[PDB]
Amino acid sequence: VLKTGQSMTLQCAQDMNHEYMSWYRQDPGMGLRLIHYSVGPNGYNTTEDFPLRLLSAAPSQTSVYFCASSYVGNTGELFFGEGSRLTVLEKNVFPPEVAVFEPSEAEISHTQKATLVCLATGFYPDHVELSWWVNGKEVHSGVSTDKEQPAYCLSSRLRVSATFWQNPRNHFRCQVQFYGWTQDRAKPVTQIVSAEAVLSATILYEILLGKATLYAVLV
Amino acid sequence: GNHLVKVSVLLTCDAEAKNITWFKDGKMIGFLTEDKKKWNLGDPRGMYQCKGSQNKSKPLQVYYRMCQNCIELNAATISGFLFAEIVSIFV
Amino acid sequence: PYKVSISTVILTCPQYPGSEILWQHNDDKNIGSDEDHLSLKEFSELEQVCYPRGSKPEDANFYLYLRARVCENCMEMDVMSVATIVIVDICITGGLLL
Amino acid sequence: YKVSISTVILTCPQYPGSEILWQHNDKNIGGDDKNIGSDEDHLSLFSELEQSGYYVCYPRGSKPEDANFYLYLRARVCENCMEMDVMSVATIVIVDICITGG
Amino acid sequence: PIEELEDRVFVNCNTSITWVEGTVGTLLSDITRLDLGRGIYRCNGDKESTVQVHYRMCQSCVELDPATVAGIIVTDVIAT
Amino acid sequence: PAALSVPEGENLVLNCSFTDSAIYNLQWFRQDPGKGLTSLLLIQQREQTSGRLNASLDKSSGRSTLYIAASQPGDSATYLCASYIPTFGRGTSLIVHPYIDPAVYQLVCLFTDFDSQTDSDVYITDKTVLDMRSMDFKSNSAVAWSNKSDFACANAFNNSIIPEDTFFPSPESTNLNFQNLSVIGFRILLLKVAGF
Amino acid sequence: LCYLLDGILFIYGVILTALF
Amino acid sequence: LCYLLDGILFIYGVI
Ligand SMILES: *[C@@H]1O[C@H](CO)[C@@H](O[C@@H]2O[C@H](CO)[C@@H](O[C@@H]3O[C@H](CO)[C@@H](O)[C@H](O)[C@@H]3O)[C@H](O)[C@H]2NC(C)=O)[C@H](O)[C@H]1NC(C)=O
Ligand SMILES: CC(C)CCC[C@@H](C)[C@H]1CC[C@H]2[C@@H]3CC=C4C[C@@H](O)CC[C@]4(C)[C@H]3CC[C@]12C
Ligand SMILES: CC(C)CCC[C@@H](C)[C@H]1CC[C@H]2[C@@H]3CC=C4C[C@@H](O)CC[C@]4(C)[C@H]3CC[C@]12C
Ligand SMILES: *[C@@H]1O[C@H](CO)[C@@H](O)[C@H](O)[C@H]1NC(C)=O
Repeated sequence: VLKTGQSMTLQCAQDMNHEYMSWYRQDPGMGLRLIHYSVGPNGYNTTEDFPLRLLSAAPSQTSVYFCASSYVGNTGELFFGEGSRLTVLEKNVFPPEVAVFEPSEAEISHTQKATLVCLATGFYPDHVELSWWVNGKEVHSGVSTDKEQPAYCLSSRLRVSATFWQNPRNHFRCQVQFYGWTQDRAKPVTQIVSAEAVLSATILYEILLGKATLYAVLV
Repeated sequence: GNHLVKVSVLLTCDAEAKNITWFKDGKMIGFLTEDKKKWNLGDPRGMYQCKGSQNKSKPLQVYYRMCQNCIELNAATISGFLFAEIVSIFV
Repeated sequence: PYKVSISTVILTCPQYPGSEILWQHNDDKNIGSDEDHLSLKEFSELEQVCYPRGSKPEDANFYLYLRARVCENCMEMDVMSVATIVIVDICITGGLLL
Repeated sequence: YKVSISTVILTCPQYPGSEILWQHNDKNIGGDDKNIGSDEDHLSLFSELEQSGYYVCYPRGSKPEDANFYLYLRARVCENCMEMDVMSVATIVIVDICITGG
Repeated sequence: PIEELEDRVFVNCNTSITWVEGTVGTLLSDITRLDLGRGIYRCNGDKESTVQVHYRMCQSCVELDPATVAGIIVTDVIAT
Repeated sequence: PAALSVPEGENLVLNCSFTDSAIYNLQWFRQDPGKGLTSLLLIQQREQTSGRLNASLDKSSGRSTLYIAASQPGDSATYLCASYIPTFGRGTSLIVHPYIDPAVYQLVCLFTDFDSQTDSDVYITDKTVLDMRSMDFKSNSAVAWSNKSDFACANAFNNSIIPEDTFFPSPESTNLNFQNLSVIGFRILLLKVAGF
Repeated sequence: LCYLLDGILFIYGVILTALF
Repeated sequence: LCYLLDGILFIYGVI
């Protein structure tokens, strides 16, 4: 989380002799930008380490960052970073809150395939945008994502089978992330902000292992 | 700086190499090699720290509560509780 | 080194002697406590370190990981608390036979 | 392959007049620590995702392009656990009726 | 290679798959791919690639510990 | 083309445009929201084929063309064309109709399965399709979110053209990791309490 | 879900035992 | 998973 005037560092690295590294920027919906690099540029500041540093108060970032790394002289296959997104916030500072919407039983009764949607509660300004995660292991199949009061838009959707969503397991960790003070609220950086989505059967079973202990105690 | 101890029940000590030694509550409990980057529980409810640098590193405290449900006396959970309990101790 | 108190359930943050105690949570009316106590009511599994008066939070070297429930008029849930759950079972069979 | 765990045991088919050596998950495997050891017929290992992958035996020199046969053996194998293969619960039931029989 | 995706296990091949005795699955809408709920399936890149597969993490299994192994033996002997 | 929607199994024509010849890089990318760009060609060779893929080249013309045989909902993503920076020549956005159902559910009212052709307290999302690989059956969908004025799905999609037979039940209608296997395991001690 | 039928057959087992 | 329990006791309990 970057409050205005602060500094943020995000790192990229390679270990298989990529002689060229670059940082890419993507404005979600209509923009794609390139960030200057130095293996041996506005609003942003060794061959195995690749740092990205913020040393300006520019509020117009409002984008997603990608890291680049590839060989030179061969066919030229490109390898890209997963992504990174930042923050701009001029007390009044508030990171948008994300929420989870589970499917109902009607969808699985009719079509027998589920659909998961998670939402981030919006505000007048912007700079919140990228995708989400799941089960502490990023699944890369069937993933889909993406006015107001004059005091951006991003909702993700997943196609799921009826036998796939049923569990609390297959845990959907919805988070669009500002990666990373005189207000009663905690510091803006805080941590990963996420809304999380039968295991209660397992918990009940571990509970009646209590009875499994009563039996041994009695005998 | 530091903060090299991070927490599918996995415990990690990143940025280290060669012998990694695991300390649970300050005592020698586990050896980790170069090719392995993870340590697993097998509720951890323990106090842990990792030694790859001089006198270990910044320690971490962990403990886990099983029921992700059980916000309050939830009706479904309460029903499961009362049925299972009544049968189990009437026998 | 963080220990809890049983009562509203309270999480405590013992620290070195400091003229002022500061917290960093991970207009909410549920965020309220006294002394070195910390209490959460209607706790959420969403985004929802503590050090004495100082310059940076890095002085409180020990960090904490927590995934639990803080509630009111609720029994404690822990590995040993299954024995408390054990206690309520043979208590309620005592209630039933009487 | 016939696999049992007591340390797990791997089975590689014997070959006429051929040396024996192993490769695991496209990386080399000893036979370095106590868990890894293999000298006569079998390869001994298991820890979840890290050691899950391809397990096969290789010859000297012509490896690895010659071998079109590769086993994809991904496992969890918790430390000190039970040999149990998907449908082998009845076999696991077979074990304890034997105990009940005696 | 073969892949694990969502609910069921799958066998991936760039060409048609031929099945050797084992747990019989079902053919997917893609002729070159197969689905599972072991068997050896030949594949081509030409070169021929043969893959023998058997998987260990179960939608139906049992795993436990030697102390819990002691528990299970105690239970079945006094359940005799 | 534009975000063209096509039925399953059609032959494709997706084009690039470039005005430079001093380059050695030509590859194709499938884009996911949170997965970046993954490269899917080797034409840096004018006709390379790898499964469902085919491509054609004309450096004289200044335009590249790709062909997909039996395009699937996996093609429902933006397709891109490869200083050494990946100068994306033209690019193209694509969506594929998994034609053979329509129904709106309440979760956040979820319009889905239309398969064709489809004031501030209610917010809606656009039409999407995506590769469902498990059972290889897909579905288009859209979700309407609102909290104010107690919205209902029927009036929420009063702007949208719900298909003629949209199912509207508005007021009505894998284990892993040890402990489940233990549940499969300790039924012995679970049951032997009988008589005891 | 299969656990709810684990119940349904658990009541099946208890009516079995009651008949026994 | 419920065949563990349907396997014998259901068919034994129906008759
Ligand atoms: C890395 O960690 C392993 C953990 O097992 C070390 O193995 C054990 O290392 C100890 C010493 O740390 C060995 O004891 C004795 O060490 C000294 C060496 O000066 C000497 O008195 C003896 O020759 C003996 O080696 C012990 O044998 C060994 N035990 C086992 C079960 O492996 C390993 O040495 C460590 N590597 C290092 C510190 O470079
Ligand atoms: C061996 C077992 C079956 C013991 C018998 C007790 C039965 C009645 C218990 C055990 C497991 C229980 C289930 C465990 C988990 C859940 C999920 C929860 O959200 C609703 C209740 C529900 C679906 C329970 C219903 C009652 C249940 C089936
Ligand atoms: C799943 C955990 C709790 C293991 C314990 C299994 C318990 C719940 C099972 C095993 C033995 C069972 C009992 C065996 C005998 C009878 C007598 C019959 O006329 C009514 C049911 C009743 C009273 C059963 C109720 C359920 C029961 C108590
Ligand atoms: C290292 O040494 C000092 C002095 O012994 C000690 O106070 C400090 O806590 C140690 N560092 C750790 C344990 O991380």
